[PDB]
Amino acid sequence: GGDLDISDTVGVSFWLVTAGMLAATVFFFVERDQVSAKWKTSLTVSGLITGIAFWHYLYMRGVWIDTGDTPTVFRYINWLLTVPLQVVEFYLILASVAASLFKKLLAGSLVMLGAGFAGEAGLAPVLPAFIIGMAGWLYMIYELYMGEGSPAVNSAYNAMMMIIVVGWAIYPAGYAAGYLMGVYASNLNLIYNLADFVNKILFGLIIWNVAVKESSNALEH
Amino acid sequence: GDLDISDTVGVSFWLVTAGMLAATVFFFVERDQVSAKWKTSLTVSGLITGIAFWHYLYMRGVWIDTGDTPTVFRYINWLLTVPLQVVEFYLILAACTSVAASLFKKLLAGSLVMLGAGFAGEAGLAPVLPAFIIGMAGWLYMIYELYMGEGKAAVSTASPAVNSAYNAMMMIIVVGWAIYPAGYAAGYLMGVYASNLNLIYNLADFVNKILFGLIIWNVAVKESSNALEH
Amino acid sequence: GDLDISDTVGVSFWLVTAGMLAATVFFFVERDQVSAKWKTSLTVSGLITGIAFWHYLYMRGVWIDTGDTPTVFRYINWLLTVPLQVVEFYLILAACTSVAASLFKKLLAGSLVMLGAGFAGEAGLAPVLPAFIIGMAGWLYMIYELYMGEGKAAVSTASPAVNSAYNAMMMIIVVGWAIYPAGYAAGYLMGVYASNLNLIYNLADFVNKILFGLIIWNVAVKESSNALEHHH
Amino acid sequence: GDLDISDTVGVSFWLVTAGMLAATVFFFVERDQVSAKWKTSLTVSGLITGIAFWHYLYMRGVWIDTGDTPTVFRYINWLLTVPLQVVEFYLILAACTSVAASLFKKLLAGSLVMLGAGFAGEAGLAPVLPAFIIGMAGWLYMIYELYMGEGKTASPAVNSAYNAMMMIIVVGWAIYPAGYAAGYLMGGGVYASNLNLIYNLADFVNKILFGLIIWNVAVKESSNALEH
Amino acid sequence: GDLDISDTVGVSFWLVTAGMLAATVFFFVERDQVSAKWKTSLTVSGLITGIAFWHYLYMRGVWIDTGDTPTVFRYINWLLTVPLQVVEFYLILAACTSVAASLFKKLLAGSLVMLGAGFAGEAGLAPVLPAFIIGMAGWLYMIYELYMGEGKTASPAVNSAYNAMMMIIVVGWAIYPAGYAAGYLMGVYASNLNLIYNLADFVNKILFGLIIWNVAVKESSNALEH
Ligand SMILES: *C/C=C(C)/C=C/C=C(C)/C=C/C1=C(C)CCCC1(C)C
Ligand SMILES: *C/C=C(C)/C=C/C=C(C)/C=C/C1=C(C)CCCC1(C)C
Ligand SMILES: *C/C=C(C)/C=C/C=C(C)/C=C/C1=C(C)CCCC1(C)C
Ligand SMILES: *C/C=C(C)/C=C/C=C(C)/C=C/C1=C(C)CCCC1(C)C
Ligand SMILES: *C/C=C(C)/C=C/C=C(C)/C=C/C1=C(C)CCCC1(C)C
Repeated sequence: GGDLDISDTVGVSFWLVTAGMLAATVFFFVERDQVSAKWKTSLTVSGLITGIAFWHYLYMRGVWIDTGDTPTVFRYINWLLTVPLQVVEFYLILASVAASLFKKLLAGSLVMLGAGFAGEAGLAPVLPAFIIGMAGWLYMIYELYMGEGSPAVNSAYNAMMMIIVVGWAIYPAGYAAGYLMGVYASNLNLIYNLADFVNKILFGLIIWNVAVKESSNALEH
Repeated sequence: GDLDISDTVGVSFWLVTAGMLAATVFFFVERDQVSAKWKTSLTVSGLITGIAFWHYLYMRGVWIDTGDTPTVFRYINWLLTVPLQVVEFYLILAACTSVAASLFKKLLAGSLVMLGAGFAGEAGLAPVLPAFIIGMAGWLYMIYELYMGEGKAAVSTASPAVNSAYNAMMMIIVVGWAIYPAGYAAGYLMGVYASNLNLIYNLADFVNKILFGLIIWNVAVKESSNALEH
Repeated sequence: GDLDISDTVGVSFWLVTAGMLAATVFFFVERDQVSAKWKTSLTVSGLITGIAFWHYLYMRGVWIDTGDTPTVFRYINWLLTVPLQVVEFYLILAACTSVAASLFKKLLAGSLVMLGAGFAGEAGLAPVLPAFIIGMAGWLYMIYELYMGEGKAAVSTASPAVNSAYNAMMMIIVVGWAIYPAGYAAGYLMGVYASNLNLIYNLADFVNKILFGLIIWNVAVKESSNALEHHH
Repeated sequence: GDLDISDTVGVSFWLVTAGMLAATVFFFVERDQVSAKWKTSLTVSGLITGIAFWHYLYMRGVWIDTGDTPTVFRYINWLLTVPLQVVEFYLILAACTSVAASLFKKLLAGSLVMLGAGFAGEAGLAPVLPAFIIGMAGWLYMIYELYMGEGKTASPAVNSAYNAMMMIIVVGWAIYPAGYAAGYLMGGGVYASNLNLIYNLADFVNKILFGLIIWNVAVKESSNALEH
Repeated sequence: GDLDISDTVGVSFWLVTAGMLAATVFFFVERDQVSAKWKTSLTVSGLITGIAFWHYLYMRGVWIDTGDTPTVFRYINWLLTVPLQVVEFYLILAACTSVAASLFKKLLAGSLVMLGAGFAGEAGLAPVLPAFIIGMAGWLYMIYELYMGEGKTASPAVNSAYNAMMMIIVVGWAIYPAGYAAGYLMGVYASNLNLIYNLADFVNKILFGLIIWNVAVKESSNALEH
């Protein structure tokens, strides 16, 4: 019944990103009619990612406010549901040898989240778990750069390259800051929240920008 | 607060509820990536996943409040969605043989018996093994009538798309649907293993409601896009 | 807790609540499969199931919380929805005759006499038998106008597809609708059996509101399809 | 608990609430049945009816809960919807007269005097007779400006929509001051039942039915203009 | 109970909440009344009012359970909304200059200094006058960059939407500092503050969003004769 606790920096970013995702989810669904059939399914999936995110952010934030405990299970369940979706996006803008890419990328992301989970969950020591984490991460990055092998599809893929490399780096940076020093619960949750924001929203926005440029270029011809 | 990952059925319920909700949204929104011929399939898919969603919230509620198996919601959900899947089957069958309406009635009859028997088992309104067998009768009657009884009238190869669909519906009613009796056996024919029951029931709905849905959407999008040259 | 299987009236309420939800969605979405001629009819069918949904939620609430028959919720729900079905005749007949509004008025007055007499009986405002009779009178006056009165005049000047719609709709009011007075009869004219009464009413609501919508859906999807072919 | 049929007013709220819900969906969904000329006006018809729905839920809570007139919810709802109604009036004048801009401003001025007055009367901030009389003055001021003053047609739909407007702001709108008379100016305790039953009728007529008329006109012009 | 009318700001919150509910609906629904060209602009417009709506609902529970100014919910709304308003300024700006992305960043920094200052004052994190001066400075730095800095015209709809931006950020936004002045710089006057912030949200989100709607439907209708 009161105002937000400004002293609760973690409750505030939980709030902001909740909203971020809801705005996002709406933006992506409604803007579908400013891209052609070529791009529309991409946009749907962007919306599902941000929308599924939104519901768990609701649920995570309440867990903070009622207990101040880190919502690890809610956080990885969210990632378990959205990462594959982000990876389907890759397959989707390639549909070459794209179904093998999909299967490899998926298995490696499931490894990255299983490793990471086991650590935060106390099912494995914290540093080895991180390493297997990175293994599956870097294994994904490897198959994009080294593995395989229109101008719109290019600028679309390139941006995906960057986000998996540069963007995604915030998450293992978050895991590190929380568990790999001196648990640093606040720092973790801020970096994860910050990571979810950049990666689920900016990713969807890049697709959108490309889709709209292209849908517009094609509409004169 | 946090999900209790020790609650494996707990988690499974959460995952599938999300999948049904996401899939529901995906079937409805994507109606516009397919032609008039396919849109109603998308609607029915979305409806099937929609009803599942609301019943999955309820089913999780009971599992978590009490740790009992939500048999009634489970079977109520099936009662509502199985007929609609059978309708999806009829839609496909109407494209490729002039015997589709008769079949719809038989499938429906099969499906009601399958479910009524199964329910008797779990509700303890009849012994588990006879009930299973009777239910299996219903299931197989459907498979029979579809491929060896009246369904013995010709398929049509005319449309490669409708072939794809026809093949999917087969895979699902033969292979797909087989996951549910697996669940029942595992829960009731060993020596009640509540977890295994629900874990497998939950995987089956995922496969049979979402994955079936997606295969139809794929075929639908592919045929709709090809058509757009001609 | 799990739905109580042993409360079968409760389960029927759940089932129809869901059916109503589902059909509501189905009619609204499916409007993009019909031409401008039929779209509003599907908007109206959607509203019927939509109002029914909301009202089925309170009706169920009531039964499960107290065990009483939601008689006012029921009649109020029918009062809001019956006139929208009747509008449906006006909608599909408005272009091809001027008597559409005359008919409509007649059908409505029939429908209100029918509903009012039923309520009176079930609410204890009149004996159950006399109410049932005046109720039936109302119902039968609707069927008269539909078969051999103003409704017969108005449908002659009409296309095949509007004819297939009209007749299908009329037949649902002859045979489909009979489940309702049957339910009343089951409840109030025997040696009150609330269980049989809410069971049959539930069944009646399920069948009639969905099927009426599906008929209009079916004709329209067919006429609309045919119309895009014979103009291309 | 089943609805209480003896609560006439509480049944009245239930029904109208339900009508507003229905109507909001109707007007929004139906926009694809009208041409660009008419869509926004259907949108405004959904907003009025949508905003009325939410307030009717609240209005009925208050009645069921306390048995008292929900005056503030009533006038707040009217505060939000009446300018929207006056917006729909302006759009119609936009196609007709050549000075819709000024009329709108004047019509908006009347409506606010009207509601202000009405509210003072009911909230007990002013005697109920002068309150009524000032209220009436505002209303009549709007009517004057439409028929005799600054409001003094080359299309059949604009002709129907303009006339629809000219009729409703008199015969339709007249139900409200009637209901206020009924409630405060007959046996001066207050007659809450009559007051609320009559407003509930008036919101019904003026939000839903008048909305159905614009829909009807629009669905006709659009389909006719669809050839050629 | 009936809504409490003695509580003026109480019903001010009620009214504006509702305006945002309605305007959100207006702007999405009316997208089919404008061309691709304007569609995104309206989306950003409903987003602004949608977020606001959800925040006002919360703001109003706070005023009512406690009678306290909901400073946190308010500035949290602005943090979400203002950047979104600045992206609408960028789309308008891209159409009438080569320099629009450099402007988006300067205006966004401008706007965050504007908001953090104000918050610091209201939150009690910093004396109320020097935060006001710093906050003004972020605003005026935006106005500087637009008028007489790196902002120095195409079709008549682009010029309309341009001019609306140039007016709102001067006269429209001005209503916000006026409220803070009214509340913290006179002798905390919490009613006038909240009444004026409510009016400012109404003008700059609903009214300004409405101006853009207007430009877009006309231009969308004109261009349609070809
Ligand atoms: C929508 C969420 C996304 C795209 C999440 C991506 C998360 C990662 C790439 C996490 C990576 C991690 C490591 C590479 C090492 C340790 C465990 C992590 C999970 C946090
Ligand atoms: C959406 C739900 C669907 C398509 C469910 C299908 C369920 C079955 C095919 C269940 C079959 C069963 C048997 C064949 C044996 C006895 C009872 C069963 C229900 C588990
Ligand atoms: C959507 C609901 C509908 C169309 C309900 C229709 C109900 C009737 C036609 C009821 C008829 C009755 C009689 C003819 C006898 C008196 C009692 C009845 C009301 C249930
Ligand atoms: C959607 C509601 C509308 C368009 C309501 C209109 C209400 C009025 C025009 C009420 C008028 C009254 C007077 C003219 C006399 C004083 C009392 C009244 C306010 C109720
Ligand atoms: C949707 C909300 C908007 C556009 C809010 C804008 C708010 C401002 C421009 C506030 C400005 C202020 C100053 C310029 C001085 C410092 C204190 C203020 C923050 C309230």
